[PDB]
Amino acid sequence: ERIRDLTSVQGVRENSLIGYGLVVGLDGTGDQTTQTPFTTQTLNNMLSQLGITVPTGTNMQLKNVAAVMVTASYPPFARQGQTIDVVVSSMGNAKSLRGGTLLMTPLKGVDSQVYALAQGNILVGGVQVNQLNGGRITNGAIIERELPTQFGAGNTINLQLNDEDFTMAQQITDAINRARGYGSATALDARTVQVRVPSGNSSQVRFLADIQNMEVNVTPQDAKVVINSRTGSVVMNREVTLDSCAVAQGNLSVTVGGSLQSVRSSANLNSVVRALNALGATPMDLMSILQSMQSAGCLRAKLEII
Amino acid sequence: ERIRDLTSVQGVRENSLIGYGLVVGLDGTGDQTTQTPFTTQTLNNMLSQLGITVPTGTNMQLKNVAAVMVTASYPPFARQGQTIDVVVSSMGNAKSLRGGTLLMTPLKGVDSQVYALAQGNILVGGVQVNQLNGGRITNGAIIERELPTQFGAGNTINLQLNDEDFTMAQQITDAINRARGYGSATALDARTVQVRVPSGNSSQVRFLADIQNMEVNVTPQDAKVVINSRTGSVVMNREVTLDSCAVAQGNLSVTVGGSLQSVRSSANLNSVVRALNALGATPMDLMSILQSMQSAGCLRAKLEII
Amino acid sequence: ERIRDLTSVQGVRENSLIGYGLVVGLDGTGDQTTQTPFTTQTLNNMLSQLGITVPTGTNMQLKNVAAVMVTASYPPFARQGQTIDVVVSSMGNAKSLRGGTLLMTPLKGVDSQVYALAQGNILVGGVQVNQLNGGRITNGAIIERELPTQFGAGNTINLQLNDEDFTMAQQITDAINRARGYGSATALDARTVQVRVPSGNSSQVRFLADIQNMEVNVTPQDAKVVINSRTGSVVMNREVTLDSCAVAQGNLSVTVGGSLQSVRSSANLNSVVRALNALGATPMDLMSILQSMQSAGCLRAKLEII
Amino acid sequence: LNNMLSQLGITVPTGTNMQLKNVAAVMVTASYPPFARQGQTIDVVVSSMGNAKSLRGGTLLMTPLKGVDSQVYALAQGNILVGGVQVNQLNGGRITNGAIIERELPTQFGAGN
Amino acid sequence: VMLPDGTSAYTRDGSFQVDQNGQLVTAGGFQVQPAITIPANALSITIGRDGVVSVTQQGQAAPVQVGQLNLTTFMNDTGLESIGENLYIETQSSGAPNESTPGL
Amino acid sequence: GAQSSEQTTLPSGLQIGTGVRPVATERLHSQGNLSQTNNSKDVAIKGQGFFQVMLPDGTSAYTRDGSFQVDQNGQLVTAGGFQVQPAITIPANALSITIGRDGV
Amino acid sequence: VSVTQQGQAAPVQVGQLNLTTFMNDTGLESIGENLYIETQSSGAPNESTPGL
Amino acid sequence: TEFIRFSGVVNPRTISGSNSVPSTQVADARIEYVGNGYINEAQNMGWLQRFFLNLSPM
Amino acid sequence: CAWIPAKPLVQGATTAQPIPGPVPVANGSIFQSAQPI
Repeated sequence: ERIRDLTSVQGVRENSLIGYGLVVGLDGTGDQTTQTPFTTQTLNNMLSQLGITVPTGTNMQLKNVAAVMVTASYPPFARQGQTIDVVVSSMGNAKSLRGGTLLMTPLKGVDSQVYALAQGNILVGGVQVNQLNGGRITNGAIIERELPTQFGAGNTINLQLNDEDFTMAQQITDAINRARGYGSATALDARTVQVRVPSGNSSQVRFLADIQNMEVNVTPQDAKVVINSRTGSVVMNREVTLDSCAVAQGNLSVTVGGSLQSVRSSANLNSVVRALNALGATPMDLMSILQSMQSAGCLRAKLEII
Repeated sequence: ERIRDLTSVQGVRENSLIGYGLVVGLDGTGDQTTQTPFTTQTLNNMLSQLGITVPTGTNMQLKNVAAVMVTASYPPFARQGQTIDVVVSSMGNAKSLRGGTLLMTPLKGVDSQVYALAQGNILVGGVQVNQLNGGRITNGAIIERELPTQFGAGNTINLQLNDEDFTMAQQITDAINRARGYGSATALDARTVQVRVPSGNSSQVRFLADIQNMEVNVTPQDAKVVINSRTGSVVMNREVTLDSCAVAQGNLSVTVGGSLQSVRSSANLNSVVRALNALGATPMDLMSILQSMQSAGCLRAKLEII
Repeated sequence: ERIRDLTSVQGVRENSLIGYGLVVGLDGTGDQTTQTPFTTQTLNNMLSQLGITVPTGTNMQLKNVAAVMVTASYPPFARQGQTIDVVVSSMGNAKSLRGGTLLMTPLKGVDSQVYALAQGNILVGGVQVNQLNGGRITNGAIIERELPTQFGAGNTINLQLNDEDFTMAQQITDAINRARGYGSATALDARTVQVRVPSGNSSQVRFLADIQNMEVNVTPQDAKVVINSRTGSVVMNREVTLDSCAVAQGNLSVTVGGSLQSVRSSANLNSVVRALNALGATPMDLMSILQSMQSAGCLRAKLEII
Repeated sequence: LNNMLSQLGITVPTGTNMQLKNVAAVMVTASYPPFARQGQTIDVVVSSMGNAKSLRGGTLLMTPLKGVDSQVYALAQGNILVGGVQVNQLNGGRITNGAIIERELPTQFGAGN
Repeated sequence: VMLPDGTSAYTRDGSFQVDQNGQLVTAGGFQVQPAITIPANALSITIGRDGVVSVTQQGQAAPVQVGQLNLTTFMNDTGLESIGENLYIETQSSGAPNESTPGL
Repeated sequence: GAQSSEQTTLPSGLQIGTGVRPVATERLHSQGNLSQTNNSKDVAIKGQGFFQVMLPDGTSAYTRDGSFQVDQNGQLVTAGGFQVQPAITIPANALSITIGRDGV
Repeated sequence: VSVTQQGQAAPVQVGQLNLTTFMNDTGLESIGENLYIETQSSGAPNESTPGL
Repeated sequence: TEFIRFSGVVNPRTISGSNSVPSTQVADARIEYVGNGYINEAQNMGWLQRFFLNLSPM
Repeated sequence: CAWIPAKPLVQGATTAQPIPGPVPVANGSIFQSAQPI
């Protein structure tokens, strides 16, 4: 496995930008201005800024516009002239945003600073119906501000591991040391590996490029089972093992001769799957069976509800 | 069994983060603002922060947003730039969160400190219907704060055993001592094993990586039986044994010649299962039979209701 | 891959222009002036400017005009006499803008300065119905102002990479150095490459023209999976790999013998696709399966909800 | 719910409708195991308290688990799992590893003979 | 009258009311147009025969002009489509509404 | 509306209709005309205003009927044990109770 | 739809009673009980709030 | 002129909605509403009357 | 006289300065005890 696929650099980080905007067009299906006062107020503000002052007391019952929230992912090392994708979601009671246009919405960070400007055309999917109150604009946002970074300064860079593991950190450190000079990397904890790099942005970039594509074997992580209970999904790791036990579940019985089916000990995932299948049951029954089995032991893995 | 599969490190620990947020889009099916005052108030607060001040007296009857609670699992050794998965659950009367977007909700710990920022798109399952008021966002939360830790300091590390057992602790200590130098580990109780490690984060990480993947045999844990009584599940350990007895249950009789079926003594799980199956009964009847049998003896295991 | 296809120049940048205007004709289907006060007010302003002063108290119930917002993309190095395309979107309750005409709307930037003048005929598409409240005018806007630029000044030019990557920056720098003289380029971060160019607009233009068409190989980017959840789309990178695991999903079972289908380890995209297809399921079920699998591991890629 | 909102930073006016149906007040019970460590996790049982119809796919939010001495001994948060004519109990669920211990009980083990 | 849909209806009835926010609604909570807001301290209300509505504030010795209540004439009264609730709505048979102060 | 031909418009389409639903029953609040009972335990009002009363459940109702009484415990009741808000208790030792126009 | 409680002088909103409209009203088939069910000739039901 | 001064300690959880908190919810409530000018001077007792009030028997 | 020195029945300070609390132990847990009484 590549270092880039399971590790992230300390200085490289994403940010969240949020903003308010309006979508025009829509062939009707827009917000009901009677129940969405902010839409009309924002439209009046935009008109006044453009040079049109609508009297305060007016009907202003329009249906071709919808108040929306635009969310964007400020990428690491964002440049002033670059563009990013944005997601536009209806705010009021708009029926749909099929062919709407987002108009010059400022995208700000958590500090209330304008970091981007988003404007463009919304694209939405045209019994599993698509979401017509949420669309995506590709390259719809242009960056405006650049975040200062410490990259290139200092002599140590921290590689951060997703799903921290002491064995994973040790393997990464060993691979880095073997590829580079002696003492090039050192694990600080189960999730952080400090790598010594020469001073200079170019040198650090070259070192990171060399390190990222390195091949490191992935050791057995852990015996983990995931039960959704909301999407009816059960997933088992390759490391899961089953201890010998007997399980009885409602309406389930030996094929043949009755309830209390026996579960043979299984050391590998194939054996575990075969035994569970022999203990015939739907995924919903399997979730309860697994919960009870883990409670009683006989299940050498940790099960988590997602 | 691997040490990692049945033991946890003292310094490695998870935390719970909770926060409040809003979901936009949803193609309707949002909260009824009339019955959910906090949704409209939070939306007005967000609008005012963004720069729009809606008059206090207004209709504000929107249906494309839903007030939600976002829960996250702060992982051990969490880094500032890393991302974690979050779970979004409807708070008011929202019908569904099919294609909603979570907007910049701060995830705080039990100390009321902002530890993460969550924003992204909700994913929900598309007669066993899926949960449409609860979704998951993968990498939807970005960490903001890092918890100080004592890892790397001192010379002793405590391995904590799930489902404490004196035999398990002794086996773990013996395996650690055999693998490493003499006196490397010492059991402090049925659940804690203190291991001596050299000072230094790198040395401790290497020692923990070596220890975690060690193979340790699992001795017989205990004769335990688990009865759900809510999911109709019965599970028996491999160590359960049955003493000779006679059981009579409603509508149950000898196949053949009447009630009061005999239960032969069974030393192993296979014999216990065969005898119980011969005493033909559904799992619901089996639960009562097991309760009465344990009350009268004749059942060399402890039964727990889950 | 060409440098132009994956990099943008520092000085070259687009801008967003917005303006308000009116569309005439439409064979009816225009805004309802009763519910759209700004349309009548703007029409009266235009008439007064042209030399006709309509009394304040009048019916003015017209249906051949629609108030619209016009959006344009100010291109880099825009010249005074050049023309750009514009997008016109209905603002009020207009039914359609089939054959309308946009009349002399000023397009202004975020600084409230008139940067273009837009006027022309709207073109709109003539069960998937087209958007009749949004049209496009080709060459409908003529530029009026020119943005000052620093291009041609200094000796360094920054190439900005879309989807920043340390390996990508290193490859671009190496290609530039190999093509040009030694030390011609230097990577400053994962997204910026500083290139030394001779002083002078003509020399810089020649250098940029030479650099842009250069051929640079694209190294493996990352194992990324994209799930829409709104358009029912799932996309997997060529770098995605699948770890051995067992997955059970509602109504899904082994073809044959029941639930808990086994997923063989797959190193390449073809193997991953074949294994997932063997684990037969629709895209909606596949999204949940992928989420649970990634949560449990067994999926050597990062999945993002779009 | 109002107390939680106020703690998070939202103060709902005292006089309001607040007629919600996506939440249920529950009691969470846990078994503090012997020699419990600070970082370990335990299973919890969540039972409906009011008139909730079901807790099929609910989420338990940061409930403090206290002993008979009124001391917070654990923190429970997670997703409830409930069984999907013998119908299952839909007002009672179990969370595996849903509670993280916070306090450790002193013991005399290792002392004496 | 402005219907909760936002569309405009037209009623020839004056059995008006004042709601909790003080507006002139008409026997069913339908807001009249243009909006007329009675101040909370007003003690008496009169509608001048020309259509001017002015209330008597407390303490102040002057019936301040709070609004102008204007009528609407249609070229074709007969073509109005009745939707019940003593309301009529515009259809292209009646013609466009011509809103004017009473008398004019 | 509903044009029949390309040039005709068919004014005043056919509508049948139903019903005479009573939309409301309003309660005209005018000033009642006073009369002399020559009794101290009756107080009447001139103008707006109601007497507030704690109904046995704690919820405050209103009555424009100052036919008060005195109960065993000194409190002020209104024809059924309706205890005035705020609480005022009448001691037994006072002789004449006067309630001035300023309400004290 | 909203309800009024004993004392509370503000009607706590309790629900919304939506309507479902079909492309073809007549294509529906009857099943008795004054009930129609959606058929291939009726078109999928369009949920809406009343009055819109 | 009139000076209205307030001082106290407010718990940052009784603040409701539009950044408003009743004075009854503020601890250490110090409220002053004072005036100046001859209008305020006319409301002072006077030295001799004050002396008689504080010293004169009965 | 009203100027004679007097001691109000509510004697002592009417204010209490909140205690900052205890510095957290770097045990890896966000939760921190408060010295149970």
